[PDB]
Amino acid sequence: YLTHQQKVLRLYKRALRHLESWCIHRDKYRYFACLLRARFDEHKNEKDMVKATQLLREAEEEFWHGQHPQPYIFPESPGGTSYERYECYKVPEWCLDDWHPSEKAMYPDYFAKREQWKKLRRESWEREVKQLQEETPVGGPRTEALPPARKQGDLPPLWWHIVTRPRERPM
Amino acid sequence: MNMFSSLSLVTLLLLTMPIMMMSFNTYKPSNYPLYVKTAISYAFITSMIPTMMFIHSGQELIISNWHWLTIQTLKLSLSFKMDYFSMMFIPVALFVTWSIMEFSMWYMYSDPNINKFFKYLLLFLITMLILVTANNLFQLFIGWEGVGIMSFLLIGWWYGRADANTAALQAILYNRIGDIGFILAMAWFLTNLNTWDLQQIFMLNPSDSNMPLIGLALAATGKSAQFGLHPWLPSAMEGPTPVSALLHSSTMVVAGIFLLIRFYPLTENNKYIQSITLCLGAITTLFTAMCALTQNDIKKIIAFSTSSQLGLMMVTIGINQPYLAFLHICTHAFFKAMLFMCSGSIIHSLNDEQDIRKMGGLFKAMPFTTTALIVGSLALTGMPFLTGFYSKDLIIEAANTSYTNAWALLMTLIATSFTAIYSTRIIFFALLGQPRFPTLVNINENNPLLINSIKRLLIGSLFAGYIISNNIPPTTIPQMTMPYYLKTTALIVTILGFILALEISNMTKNLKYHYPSNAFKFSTLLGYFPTIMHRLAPYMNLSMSQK
Amino acid sequence: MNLLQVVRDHWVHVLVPMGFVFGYYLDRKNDEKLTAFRNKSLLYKRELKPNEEVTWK
Amino acid sequence: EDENLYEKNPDSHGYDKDPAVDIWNMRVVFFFGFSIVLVLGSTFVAYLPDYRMQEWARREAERLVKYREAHGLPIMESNCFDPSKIQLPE
Amino acid sequence: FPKYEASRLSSLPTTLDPAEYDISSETRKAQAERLAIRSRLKREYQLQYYDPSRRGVIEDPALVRWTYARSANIYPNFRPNTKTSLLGALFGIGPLVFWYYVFKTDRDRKEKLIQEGKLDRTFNISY
Amino acid sequence: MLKYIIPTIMLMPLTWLSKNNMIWVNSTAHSLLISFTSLLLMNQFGDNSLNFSLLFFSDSLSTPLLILTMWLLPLMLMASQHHLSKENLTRKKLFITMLISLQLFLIMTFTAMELILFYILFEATLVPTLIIITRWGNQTERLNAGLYFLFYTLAGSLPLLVALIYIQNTVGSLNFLMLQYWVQPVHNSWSNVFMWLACMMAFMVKMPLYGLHLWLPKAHVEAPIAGSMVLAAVLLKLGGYGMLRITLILNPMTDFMAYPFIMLSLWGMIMTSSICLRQTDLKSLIAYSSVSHMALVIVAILIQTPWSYMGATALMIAHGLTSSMLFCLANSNYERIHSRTMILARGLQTLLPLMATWWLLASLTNLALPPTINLIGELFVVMSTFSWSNITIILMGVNMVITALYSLYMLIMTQRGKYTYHINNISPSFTRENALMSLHILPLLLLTLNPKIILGPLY
Amino acid sequence: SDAPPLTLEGIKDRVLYVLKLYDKIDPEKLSVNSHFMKDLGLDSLDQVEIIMAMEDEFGFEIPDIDAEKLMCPQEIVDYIADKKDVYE
Amino acid sequence: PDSWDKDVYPEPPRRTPAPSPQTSLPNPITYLTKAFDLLVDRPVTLVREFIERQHAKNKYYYYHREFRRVPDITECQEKDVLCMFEAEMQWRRDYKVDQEIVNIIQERLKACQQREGESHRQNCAKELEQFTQVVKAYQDRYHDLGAHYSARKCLAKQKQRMLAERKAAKEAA
Ligand SMILES: C[C@H](CCC(=O)O)[C@H]1CC[C@H]2[C@@H]3[C@H](O)C[C@@H]4C[C@H](O)CC[C@]4(C)[C@H]3C[C@H](O)[C@]12C
Repeated sequence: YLTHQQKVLRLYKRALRHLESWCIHRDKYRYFACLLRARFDEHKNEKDMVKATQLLREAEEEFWHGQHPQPYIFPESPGGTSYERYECYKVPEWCLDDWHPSEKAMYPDYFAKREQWKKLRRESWEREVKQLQEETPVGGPRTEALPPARKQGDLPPLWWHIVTRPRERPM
Repeated sequence: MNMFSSLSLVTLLLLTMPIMMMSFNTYKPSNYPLYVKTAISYAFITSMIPTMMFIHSGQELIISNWHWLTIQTLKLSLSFKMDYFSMMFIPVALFVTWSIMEFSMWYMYSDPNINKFFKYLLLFLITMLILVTANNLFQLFIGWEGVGIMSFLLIGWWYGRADANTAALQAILYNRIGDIGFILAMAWFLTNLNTWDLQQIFMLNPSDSNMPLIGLALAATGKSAQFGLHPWLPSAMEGPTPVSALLHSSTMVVAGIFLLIRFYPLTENNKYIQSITLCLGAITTLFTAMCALTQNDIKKIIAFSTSSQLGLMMVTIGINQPYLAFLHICTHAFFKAMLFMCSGSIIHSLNDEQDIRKMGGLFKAMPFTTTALIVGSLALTGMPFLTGFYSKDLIIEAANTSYTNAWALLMTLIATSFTAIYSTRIIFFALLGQPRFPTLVNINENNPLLINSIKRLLIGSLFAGYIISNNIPPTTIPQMTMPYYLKTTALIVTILGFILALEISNMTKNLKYHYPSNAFKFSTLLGYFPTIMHRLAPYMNLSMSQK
Repeated sequence: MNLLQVVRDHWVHVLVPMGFVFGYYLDRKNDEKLTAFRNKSLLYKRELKPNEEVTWK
Repeated sequence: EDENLYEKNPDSHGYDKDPAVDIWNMRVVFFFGFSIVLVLGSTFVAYLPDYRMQEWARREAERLVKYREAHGLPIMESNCFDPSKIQLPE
Repeated sequence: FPKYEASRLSSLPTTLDPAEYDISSETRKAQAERLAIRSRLKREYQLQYYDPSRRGVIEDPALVRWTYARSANIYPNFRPNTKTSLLGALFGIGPLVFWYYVFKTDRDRKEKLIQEGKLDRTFNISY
Repeated sequence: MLKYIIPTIMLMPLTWLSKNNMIWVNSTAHSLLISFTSLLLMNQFGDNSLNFSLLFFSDSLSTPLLILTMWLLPLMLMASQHHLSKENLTRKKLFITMLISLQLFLIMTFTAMELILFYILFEATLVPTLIIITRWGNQTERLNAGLYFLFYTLAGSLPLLVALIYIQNTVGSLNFLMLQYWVQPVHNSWSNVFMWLACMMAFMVKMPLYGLHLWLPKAHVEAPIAGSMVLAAVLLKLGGYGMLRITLILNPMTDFMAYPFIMLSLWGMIMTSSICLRQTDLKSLIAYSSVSHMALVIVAILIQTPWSYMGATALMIAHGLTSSMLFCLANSNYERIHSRTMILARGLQTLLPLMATWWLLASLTNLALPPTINLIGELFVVMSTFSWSNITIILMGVNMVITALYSLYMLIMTQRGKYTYHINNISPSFTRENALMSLHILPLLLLTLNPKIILGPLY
Repeated sequence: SDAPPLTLEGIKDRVLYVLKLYDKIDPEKLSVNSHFMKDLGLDSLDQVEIIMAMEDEFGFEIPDIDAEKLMCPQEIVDYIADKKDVYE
Repeated sequence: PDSWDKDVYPEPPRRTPAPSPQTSLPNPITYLTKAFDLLVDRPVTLVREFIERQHAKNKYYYYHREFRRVPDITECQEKDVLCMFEAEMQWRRDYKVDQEIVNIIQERLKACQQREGESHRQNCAKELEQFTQVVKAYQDRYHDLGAHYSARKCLAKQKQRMLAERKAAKEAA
């Protein structure tokens, strides 16, 4: 899905990046970029949805034979050089529950704060369980979204892992 | 004899001690990388002392200290051979590794497993000196498969990445396919002769040795990434750049050639193999260099530069010039290590960016790195009286003026031209033109370690070739009489390569759209060999399995 | 430390060490039944020493 | 039921849930296993008195090779058993 | 610019996929339906995944089925199926027959040469 | 041999009479001591074997298999005590008794001087083996796979009995030493061909040969850790040891009656090594590795050359230590995630650093990294089969290439990648688990320093 | 990696800095909460080009799906902080 | 290793050129050689003397075993195990010794190859000549017997060779 509105927009970003790879130098890219913009704005006012789709059919087909064989990919993005590079250093937080007490003495203050955070999760869970139950449309939720908290001092449902996920560059 | 034999083995035992102190003792953690760097620092100097003795009087040793196993009429000993190839190579490998062990202290400072990384770098070096000094084929295998493992463990250094794990398994798969040739030679010599020792092999000199040499050549095809088994060397750039510099460009990849340089006494008689090694080298030097032009990642380009050169070593083997290929290996190590180390400075300054398209305008922002990136690049192409000149020039002279395959003679020269084209592309895109990297500028190379490491190998890329070429004893009848054009064919094509390259770069400035040429797409996608073969073969073997 | 209750605990540890002694002793006892060719083999036949009963036992 | 042995005891070696036994079980394994059977077992095998006469054979051949070289006899003869003793058919 | 010619190992891109262009009420419902099942599963997993008291494994029933189906013995199949079972018979006793003559003839030739002295075994001492 | 049989018997009174809490400490500490005295069996002479009595002898082929057997018992006690902590004491003691009973039959099996005494003890082993695998086996899944025994007994153990009895009436003795000096050539004949199959089919199934291998993966999935350790380490070797002994009296028929079996093993190596790649269960992947490794041993035995026999003996000992080490490593995970699926837990090197090292060493020796005895064995088998026919280097080479793939594919899948998020019970490795691996790989690596002891009687 | 630290304030400046240099937009109208479709009145297309610019300022791709949901500068700033875990 | 019996393990006399330095620059190797002798050769040599003095204080001897020749399998009655056992163990000892003979003649062939450097293909004709004879004698004695080799099989191979050799001689006449 994504509707003809989004589907066309994505092509714009994807087509631009490939162009940026092909032309290499910024100046040539900028000039050749503006030409690209013109082709997009030309049919931006087409009010025939049936015709609008046909523009996309040929538009993508044109792109398929314009794509740079090696398009530039951001280093830390999927398919990039550094993608998943640091996943070895990311250790999930629950591993700290197994530390030897002698080790935990080395970091007293942090572990003390951890106990506070753990207590928050345990108490909030029962409340968090209810909130999803009542809002849930019988027959299973139809979408993957979640509802924000509806009371003071109540945390949004299912917040532990999003909050405590390992940092981007742990070490 | 006393000094030669004793100090030949202190080097090997000196490198192991840092490994031994990891398993026991507790005198110094935290400072392990500098402890290792000093071991190679001292192991080099101790390795020079035997080298000077070899230069002075051509002294050569075999040391078979330990008797390990006697399989009836087959006796296996821990035999080290300190001859022409061992004595020259060890200081070169130690000198190159010395700087890298110092460039890794900077390039890998943040990584918390820094001590583990230095343990693996040293464990490779130990398995490489074993490979070169080995005197019998079985001991050669320990080094042969010792390096193969240490590639797996280092290529997949960042084991979270799924591409790193794929690239490591790919390295193993191609080498072990080549190591079918190694065992075939091992089986043949035991069956037809009676030893895995090299001495007895050369003494008997089998006249009909087509089968064992095919097996030996097949090992070089896989280990040194020749055509048919080459995709792993590009894909093995997934490891940390110090790994790619020390292993997959300076040393480890030469072991495939080093195996054939060991067996020149047999290959010299066998013409039928000489053709194959010449043809095998001829295609690989062209193909990889042809692929090098259209690449966009600095590591990948320098990776194909290694393969294209390695093929030139394989051609030298074919034209029956084994001692030059050895010289090319030693001279090649210096500037190819410097290239990678310099490309390490760019990547580290630009926040882990390997695409040259997003590099530029560094010619003034990084003086020291830029100077070396020029010095190294000039050596590769064939700048007169640089380290690369003393080896590459003669190889072209001996190829032109020898009974050879016509197409192989032609492909070598074409590839030498291409070596000029992508020597510039690194310079033009990475050093010249207005900057193209992200806004926030953090380009800073003012660190003693990165500088001292680059400085040392920079000297090697200048004077190492001149010293080595002069000192080493004469071993063949060099050809110095030839038509003028054949004499300077190397320089002309290098010059003709530059002219075409600079014109191509300028055309990139001109505001004209990009037009896809089939020749262009074939270049960029590596000829589709990686795509077709890493999809058809895995699919068939995995799918056939269930039946 | 009292001998009893120290012996009520570790008396089981002697079973296997004793078993070795019993097995070793019986393995010596079985050689004696195979002394038919003692000092009569062509390869090791020799005269005895003045104070030696037999070549081996 | 998957009871973490560490929870009840933070120094458990994994052998038992009884702390007293747990420490002893480790000591015999580490003592008998490593101190005795591997360290001394290695020393025993290292100094095995001439395994399968490999050393003796080399001394014997040296004595034979010396003798046969001086007196003019061949180092090794093709026929293992003296042809006089054999009696071929027919 | 010829369209993309798909193959087993060369998937047809979504952008050039003919179907994706026209999504009607029928298609819209299906994708919403799929999302419905997907949404429900995500809910079941997330309750156990985020449960503070869980120290264990969230046994995935789908995984179990995959392992069970892969690790099958004899409950399927019929013995005298010519189209498939015979094709299995060839792929099994087929290669064993091929390598038989590949190794039988070679050892026959070698023995005959050795029985005639033609084969050279001057130093062949280890076997 | 009584110096070993008796103290092994005294382990049963030791287990029963010990303090309830000290059974594991006593049995492990005293089963370790028995193994120490088993290094006296390396009193080997160049010309003659070490013959103790009319019943038992010990030559170079049985000495390692005996030392491996008695080294394994203390390991099998350490491996099993964790999952036997729940069950009551009397059931606990019987489990240890069955293991002590198995060792007692195995030490007598490898040293039996007469072939009927070997045969009877060769089948008596299955009694403790099946009780351990079915009574304490983790799987109550109901196989109906007894047909594999009905196939085995009808096609294996029974013909071995009728042939062994037939041979004694003809030769007059089954003493192994006597058969060395009284053996006569086996003339071609349809009656002799049946004698050859009778004397070998019993051992081929246990190896197992390709085509007869399907029982092994199933047995490993059912068995507890102790069952798999003894099964892979030793019981597979009883077939190998059986064929090395019994091929003495089968010549020259082995020259032409071994062609069909070599083609199964040579082609069997590739088929099972490839199947390892597509396996989803660790224990099945390791179980199919054994069939691929033992396929070399079958080829080595049947080509009967001095180099092959040294190769088979090194492989049998080397494979035993390696495969049991892999089975233990697989069990360490199962004792956590509580599943035998390989894909379930991934990236475990992030949570268990040292355990990932043991996995690496176990994988390296399985893929045969020089100079490990895993390669000393494999290389010798490859050298000799090359002489048998140069073409075999093709099949031997491909098997080396595939073997490195499942060896490391197993390493990559379980120890590398992103950890499974929802698995939060990966507690740190116990000293029991680390000591257990170290007792598989420290002896295995030290054997490279003195490899002659494992190279058999052809050395 | 030397020290490329990022803080919310610094990120905010850079995001605005890039926004100001876009000619279609005015410097003074721009503010942290300036909805692109309304307060600055820009096409949806122009919204794409703003995103592509921001990727290059910080050199890390913003997924297509999440780019759409960004429609004001204050949205972008907090998105960066989330991905790069900027807390103070 | 009392000292490698020079006859068994021969080495030709050493001919080393005398130092003839024409140039005026210092020669580092000469300097290092003296430093090595002081720093390494002597302190080690002192250690070996301290050990050697104590070794000679306690001197005890070990001997090389002697085996009487006994009747060969050719003199053994069929199936007479006690005769075959004596004959069989003796043959195994000689099969083992003859293996170490081939190794000695192999060790020579490998020492000559290294010692004679680049001229080895000429100056090792005798070493190659001796190595080919021992190999041929060994091949005829012990090759093809199999893993279950025995004196009875060694005899059968010999008796097969003599028949074919005997028969051949007739055909010439
Ligand atoms: C021998 C000594 C142990 C006594 C002590 O604890 O001081 C230990 C302590 C720290 C060690 C040092 C550190 O490991 C590193 C030092 C710096 C250089 O790498 C040279 C070796 C170097 C000089 C080492 C030599 C030696 O191993 C040292 C000096």
